[PDB]
Amino acid sequence: ECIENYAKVNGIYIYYKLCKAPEEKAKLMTMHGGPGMSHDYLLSLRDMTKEGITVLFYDQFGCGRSEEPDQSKFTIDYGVEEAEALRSKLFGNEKVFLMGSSYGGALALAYAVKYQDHLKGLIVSGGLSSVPLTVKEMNRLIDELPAKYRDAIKKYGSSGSYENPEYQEAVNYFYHQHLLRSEDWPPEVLKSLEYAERRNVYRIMNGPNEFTITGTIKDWDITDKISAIKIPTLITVGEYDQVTPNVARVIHEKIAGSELHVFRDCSHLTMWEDREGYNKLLSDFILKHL
Ligand code: PRO
Ligand code: PRO
Repeated sequence: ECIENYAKVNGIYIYYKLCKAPEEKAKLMTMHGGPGMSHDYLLSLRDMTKEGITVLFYDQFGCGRSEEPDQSKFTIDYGVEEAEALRSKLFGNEKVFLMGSSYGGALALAYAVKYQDHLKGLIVSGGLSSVPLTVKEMNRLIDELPAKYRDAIKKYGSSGSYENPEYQEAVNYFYHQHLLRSEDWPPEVLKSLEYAERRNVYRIMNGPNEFTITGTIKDWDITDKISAIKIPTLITVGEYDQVTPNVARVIHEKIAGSELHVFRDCSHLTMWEDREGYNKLLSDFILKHL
């Protein structure tokens, strides 16, 4: 049982769950993917507390339990100013370890470029610095899928017929291959997905699905700026992650001293596929740069 509460940031209420660590050695701020999902599917990281690591979970604007601002503010740039404000409001000047998953990773990167002075380390899992690149890679993944699912994605996708059952099949197949490779997904994940579909952030900023980025982040690309990051950076990417290792490499190539860890048999939600290993490597990294 962690403490849950509402924080008023930039004129709106943001829900956050703080799981303090007994003999806390450091704090970890987390950023969920999407955009438009929730912190829920990241709960697995809570195990970090037993390692003396406090973990801050929170639903970004318009996500999960938080309220949406003006649509004109559905941007990554705003998401950054939201993270800082929360950081500043919840912890003050105390520096912290920022972690970002998927979109949260791209968001985390944008944050570091501006407020790395408030960070001690950066952990990017399945993240990205360029949306277009992430898109071209996924396309390769699609063409690598069974003909039926590949032609169903191109056929029904070019028409916006995402409701199509066949299209749906191709989507879930893709997910059970590059999003999460396991029989039954944990409730935590299903809720984040449930949230993305309930709120309006995922529909506007991201688009129809994971491999269909028609949202307002279509052209985003700060690969040319992530180079200014100097803090201890840890990058992870599933072997079959929807955001391919090539996307993780481009990042790891711009951040000197960064580490790249490709988890075998894992995909996107590596924190669930390999909970132990994931939580381990992340805590090891942190406990190395206090
Ligand atoms: O977490 C997400 O939704 C981003 C955008 C699609 C690929 N990964
Ligand atoms: O139906 C889909 O594929 C989208 C993907 C995120 C959750 N719902």
